[PDB]
Parts: sequence; C-alpha cells; structure tokens
Amino acid sequence: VAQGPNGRALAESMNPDLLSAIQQHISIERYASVTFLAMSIWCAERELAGFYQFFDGEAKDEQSHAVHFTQYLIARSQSNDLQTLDAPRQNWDSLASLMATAFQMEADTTSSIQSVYALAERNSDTRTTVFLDPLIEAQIQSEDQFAYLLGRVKFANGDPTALLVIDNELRAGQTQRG
Amino acid sequence: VAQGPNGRALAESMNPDLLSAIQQHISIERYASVTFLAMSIWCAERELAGFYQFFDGEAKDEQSHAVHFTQYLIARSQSNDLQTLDAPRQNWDSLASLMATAFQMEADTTSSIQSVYALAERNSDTRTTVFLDPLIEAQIQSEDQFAYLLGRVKFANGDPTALLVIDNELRAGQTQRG
Amino acid sequence: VAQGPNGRALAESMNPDLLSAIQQHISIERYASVTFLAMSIWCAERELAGFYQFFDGEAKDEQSHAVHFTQYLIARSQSNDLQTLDAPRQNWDSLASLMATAFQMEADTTSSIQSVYALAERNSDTRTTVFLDPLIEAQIQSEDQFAYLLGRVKFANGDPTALLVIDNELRAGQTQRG
Amino acid sequence: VAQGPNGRALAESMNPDLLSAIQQHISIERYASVTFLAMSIWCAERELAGFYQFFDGEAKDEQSHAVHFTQYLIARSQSNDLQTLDAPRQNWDSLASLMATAFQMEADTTSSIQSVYALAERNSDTRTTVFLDPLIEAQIQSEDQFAYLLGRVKFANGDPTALLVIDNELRAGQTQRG
Ligand SMILES: [Fe+3]
Ligand SMILES: [Fe+3]
Ligand SMILES: [Fe+3]
Ligand SMILES: [Fe+3]
Ligand SMILES: [Fe+3]
Repeated sequence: VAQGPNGRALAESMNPDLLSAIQQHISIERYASVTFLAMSIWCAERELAGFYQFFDGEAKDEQSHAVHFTQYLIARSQSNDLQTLDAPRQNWDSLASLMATAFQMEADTTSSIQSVYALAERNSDTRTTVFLDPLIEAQIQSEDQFAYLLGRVKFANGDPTALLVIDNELRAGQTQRG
Repeated sequence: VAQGPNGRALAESMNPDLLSAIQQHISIERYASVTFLAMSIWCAERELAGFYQFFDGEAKDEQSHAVHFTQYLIARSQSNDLQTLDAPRQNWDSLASLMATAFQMEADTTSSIQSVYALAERNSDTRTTVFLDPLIEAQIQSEDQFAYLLGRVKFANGDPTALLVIDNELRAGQTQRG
Repeated sequence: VAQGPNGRALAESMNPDLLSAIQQHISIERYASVTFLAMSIWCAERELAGFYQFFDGEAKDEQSHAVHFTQYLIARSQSNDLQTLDAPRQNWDSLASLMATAFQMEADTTSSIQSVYALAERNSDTRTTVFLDPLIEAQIQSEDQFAYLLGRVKFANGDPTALLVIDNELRAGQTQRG
Repeated sequence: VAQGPNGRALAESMNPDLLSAIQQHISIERYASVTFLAMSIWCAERELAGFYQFFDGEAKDEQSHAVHFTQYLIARSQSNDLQTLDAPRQNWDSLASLMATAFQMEADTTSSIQSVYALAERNSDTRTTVFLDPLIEAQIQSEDQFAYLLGRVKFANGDPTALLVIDNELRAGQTQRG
C-alpha cells in the first residue's frame, strides 16, 4: 500500500495541478464566507436586520463548504494548504449594489468549481467529478436564490418601504422563490 | 343493451353536436392550464414568488377540471378526443395586464360551459346540465376570486412596494376576499 | 452583473442550441403526459380500473417533470417557450399494444434527455449535466418499471383472467418488481 | 294558509299530472329494489357471494331512494299513493345477462326521473327540478358504476376463473372504477 502526500494510505494518486486547484478553490469558499460576514455587518449598520441575519447564516454555510473540501483532500490522502485570506470588500453605496456583488460571487464560486471539474475530467479523476456533482447542484440552487434576492431588491427601486418589507421577509426565513 | 361510441354500455345517446362541444370545452380547460403555467413562469422570472406559486397551483387545478370532463364522457359511454393544444400567451407588459388576461380567461371558460349548457338544454340532456351545475358554481367563485386579485393589483397602481405586499399575501394563501 | 434572456441576473450564458434543445425536451415531457392521459382513458373505457388509475398518476408525474425543466430554465435566467402540443395517440388494438407504446415512449424520453446531455457536454455546461443526472436515474427506474408492466401483460398472453389479476395489482399500487 | 291534499299547510300547489308522475316513479324505485333482491338471490344460488352482497346492499339503497321521494311529497303537502308492486324478474341464463338487466334498469330509472323532470319544467315547478338535480347526479354515477360492472363481467367472457376474481372484488367493496 502506498502512502499519500498527507501520510495516509493512498487509494489513487492525484495530479499536482488538480490538487493545487482544489486548495485554491478552498480559499475561494473561505473568501465567500468572510465576504458574507462583511455584508452581514453592512446590513446591520443600516438596521436591515433580516438581511443581516441572512448573511450571517450564509457566512457560516460557506465556511462549511470550505471545510467539506478539506475533508475531501483528507479522504484522498492529499495535503491541505490553508492559504492567506484576503480582506473582503466592506463598502457599498446601496443594498442593490451589495446584492449584485453577492450574486456575482456565487456565480464566481461556481465558475471555480467548474474549472476544478474540467481539470478532473482532463485527468480522468472521476472521484473528483462525482464529489463535485452535488456541489454544482447546490450552486444552481444558490444562483437561483441570489438572483431572486437581487431581483426582488432591484424591483423595490430603492424605496425604503419596499426594502423594509423584504427585510422582514428575510428575517422570517422567506429567502427563496419556494 | 346498446353500446356507446366508446364501447361501454350506453345509458342514453348523446347528440353529436353536444359531444363535439364537450370535447372542445376540454381543450379550453387544458388551454387555461398551460396559460396559468405560462403566467406562473412570467411571475417567477420577475421574482413574484407568491404569484408564481398561486398560478402553479391554478395550472394544476385547471388540468383537474379538464380530466373531470374526460371522466364525464367516459361515464356517458362517449369517445374522448384529446385535441392539439395551442401555445399559450407568454408575454405581458405588467402584472396588471397579466391579471386582466387571467380574469378574462376565467370568464371565457364560463362562457364555454354556458354554451355547452345551452346546447344540452336544447337537446334536453339533463344529465349534462346537472353535471355542469357545480362547475358553473365553481366558476362564479373563480370569477369573484380573479376579480379580487385583478382589482387589488390595479389598486396598487404599479407601485412595486404594494405589489410586494400582495405577492406575500398570495404566498401565504390569502387569495380571496374570504 | 449581466442580465439573462429572461431578464434575471445571469450566472452563466447558455448556448442557444442547448436552450432550444431543453425547450424541445419540455414539449417531449408534456406530450408524454397527455399520452398517459389518453392511455388512462383507453383503459377506463375497457373497465381496466387499475391501469386507468396507474396512467392517471403517470400523466400527472410527467407534467411535474416538464415543470421541473421549466424551473431549471428560470434558474439559468433563460427564457421558456411553451410550444404547441400535438394530439396524443388514442387508439390501440390491445392492452399489450398500449403498454408497448408506453414503454417505447419512456425510452424515447430518455433518448431526448441523452441528446440534451450530449449537447451540454459538448458545450461544457456542467450545470446542465448535473441537473440531468438524477433525471436519467429516474428514467432508468421508469424503464425498468414499464418493461416489467409490459412483460407481465405480455405474459398474460391476452387472457382476460390474467389481465384482471394484473389490473387489480395496479389498483393496489403494485406497479414494480419491488 | 291553504291546506294541501295530504292535509298539511301548502306552500305551492302541484299539478296533478306531476303528482301522478312522482307517485309512479316511486313505484319504479321500489321495483328496482325488489329486482336487486331477486338478483342478490340468483347470485347467492350460484355461490357468487360478492355479487350477492353487492346486490343485497343495492336493494336497500334503492328502497332508500323510494323513501326519499315519499318524503318530498310529504314536504310538498301532497298525498302519497303506494302502489301494487309487480313481481321481479328472477331467472337469467348467465351473470352477464343479469348485469345487462341491472344496467338497463338503472338507465330506465334515470329515464323515469328525466320524464318527471321535463314535466316539472313544463309546469315551472322549480322546487321539483331542484329536488331531482342531485338524484340525476347520483344516477350518472350509478350508470357509470353498472357499466363498469357489466363491462368487466363481459370482459371475463364467461370464464369461471375470471368471474371468481370479480366476485372477490365485489365482496371486498371494489365496485367502481375508483
Ligand atoms: Fe460555497
Ligand atoms: Fe450525480
Ligand atoms: Fe376550469
Ligand atoms: Fe418524464
Ligand atoms: Fe334509485
């Protein structure tokens, strides 16, 4: 039995480019998490308590996604490499602008998973493509959800009354088309 | 015992014009269903999640009405003839315009039942008039309901804040005067 | 943030050939639904109440599959295009012949999903291949189920006594190998 | 306040032809009842226990329908006139022949209600047409049910094995398409 780079028994070697891409994607998930924390704070500073609670939970969810990836590397007997985390964006001129950033970031997280997916396919690493399939499925749902939140906020057209109504929706947990 | 056109035992022959009118009305109900599906989609595309859920259920209800009519033809030992279904309308400039189409379509469905009703009366087919009576009763309630939804949306006068409030009403199942 | 063709925020553009293929497959699912309705009616006309109830539920299931696809296009910020629906086949010389059509139609629905799948792979649209994976899984089960129903009906060799026994199985919900 | 022919206070006089037609229809319902009793006996004599139990209940149901009509005449302050009841048919060459008679008799009971209905319409007696509407509705269901039972028995093509299976269906209460 061979030993993997992290010292565990090795079921199948992983190409170093694919390992590096996964380690990078983990940073992408951790960065999404701290970004959602920053967004939570921005909403709290403006008394948008529903949006604050929503993003507080999103930050914890994204961190869970990052950890899920670290567990996969452990299972593949590959080394993790937790990287320096950049500071998040912390300033927006409007809630609509913030939600645009939030949606774009979810789409960018999917684009990163897609890049890892294509590299695994190039390497014929079907453990990795199988591992990623449900994560892409969850990204489709998150993209649908953040498109809904963004579109609803833009529908409000900057009217505080409408934004308070949506804020109360989010506080109640009404965060998707359903 | 005589055999009906669909092969079952025949309790009472039906005039071919009345059969044809019922088969046509079934198409009217199926078309209302796919129209409500189209309307569900239009609302979903604009993040009006309550209206989307409302029309999603309406589409399924109208299909049930259509099937109910196919069961009546079976019970009368008459042949069904499921027809080509036209594509629904799929584009509206506003929610108020969509709700106008929805109300007019319900009224038109009643007008079709009324035409079948008058033909049955001309033919003295009291099985059919009895069969239709509760369906007209349900149409009165649906006409009242869609007049309420249309009038409430027009009351909002195109203000997104008001439309979000009504959207949340529909998501909660508050869809009638009550 | 870019806007998709249906107006929502766009996570990833879709190739117009792939969009067109999905819209077409939705028609395939809607056509399977109305075909199962027609089959439900044919069985009801011959007092095969178990087969009638089975196909009545199948028709509703296929419609749900069609709607599931419309939701995916919404999630991808792509336009839906509900198409003209052709009239279903409505006449068969025997239950065995009807079940042959039913099985072939399920296989043809899978073939259509497979064509969409191959186009998504050509376009490297892994959101779509992931979205389709569980639908292919369900098609494998439906193909197994309709092969079972068809084979059991052919085993009966046209004997009404055997067909009544199978009819009662279906009424009881015994519709698979289990 | 005027007194009706049965001595009670009279809300609205009834035309003597319509009274006579209702009294006659009551005889039609009582005759259907004793006919179902005869059919119950015929099935019992041939060990068709399910059909025997089914017709035993049908006989009691038809008697209830007859009584329901006597209550309407009481409510209209009209006299009842319970008539001589003819002996039922009691001999059939086959179960299929018996079921044909049973279906024809249900259709004939509806035809009788229809004749009363047309006379009430001629007399503008809308109390009577309203009173009859749910009874026609129930006749549609009974016609559908007896067409199902007749068609299923004819499907058996005189095979005792199939007839035993249907007999067990009826004993279990599986008496309609459902
Ligand atoms: Fe994530
Ligand atoms: Fe999968
Ligand atoms: Fe309807
Ligand atoms: Fe399907
Ligand atoms: Fe009766």
